Amino acid sequence: YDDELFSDVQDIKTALAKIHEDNQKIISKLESIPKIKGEVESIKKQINRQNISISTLEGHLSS
Amino acid sequence: YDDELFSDVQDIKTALAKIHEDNQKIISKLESIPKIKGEVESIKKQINRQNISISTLEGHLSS
Amino acid sequence: YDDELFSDVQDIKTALAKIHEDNQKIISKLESIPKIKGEVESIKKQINRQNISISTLEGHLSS
Amino acid sequence: YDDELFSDVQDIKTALAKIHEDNQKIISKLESIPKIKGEVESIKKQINRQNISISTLEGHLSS
Ligand SMILES: [Ca+2]
Ligand SMILES: [Ca+2]
Ligand SMILES: [Ca+2]
Ligand SMILES: [Ca+2]
Repeated sequence: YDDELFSDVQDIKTALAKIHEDNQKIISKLESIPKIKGEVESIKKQINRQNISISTLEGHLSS
Repeated sequence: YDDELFSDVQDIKTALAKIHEDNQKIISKLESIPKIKGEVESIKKQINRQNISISTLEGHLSS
Repeated sequence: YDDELFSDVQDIKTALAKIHEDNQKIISKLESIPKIKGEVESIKKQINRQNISISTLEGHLSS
Repeated sequence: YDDELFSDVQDIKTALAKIHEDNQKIISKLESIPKIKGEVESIKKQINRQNISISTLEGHLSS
């Protein structure tokens, strides 16, 4: 096991450890994606109820 | 093929397998991004129709 | 250069190529993030204009 | 340290450097995810206030 190859293998291991670390940082930042999807689907639902309220107001005014 | 180099190569392979695994976890979490974009574009569309309804209500009231 | 080490180095290269490929797939899926941010900021703007229209309708009714 | 193994180790290092570079590009693209979550939660809040305004307009009209 040559010292230089040993040193380069340790460099490869260090690089791999940094990539793994960065992947978990990525997975953490992706934790709020299902929160956003949920909130967006809730907004859509609230807007639909609102469209109905405005349509009811349109009816009650046309009298 | 030195045992120690063999053992370190297996460590490199294990690290690579974990990164690959984490990439698929990342790709899975990114599956709901086109759902969010679609929903957001739908909200915008519903809001525009709503703005028109409120503008119509403004007209029908000013009579 | 031992055949077995040669074969394992080629395995390492194949694994690396798959990870690189998966990163570009990830970057592609992340292309619609600035579209979503933009649309969301537009919705907020449209909602504010709407809140004003409803407040104007409240005033015109209280007469 | 065989020249061919040396050359392949340098290829492994180059591949690792490209993946690391791509991870930071990924982390950068993920910077606007907490902006989107925040804006979406703000929209929801504005919509709720709006639903109340329309409900108040419904009351003031039914008189
Ligand atoms: Ca070196
Ligand atoms: Ca070891
Ligand atoms: Ca093998
Ligand atoms: Ca080569």
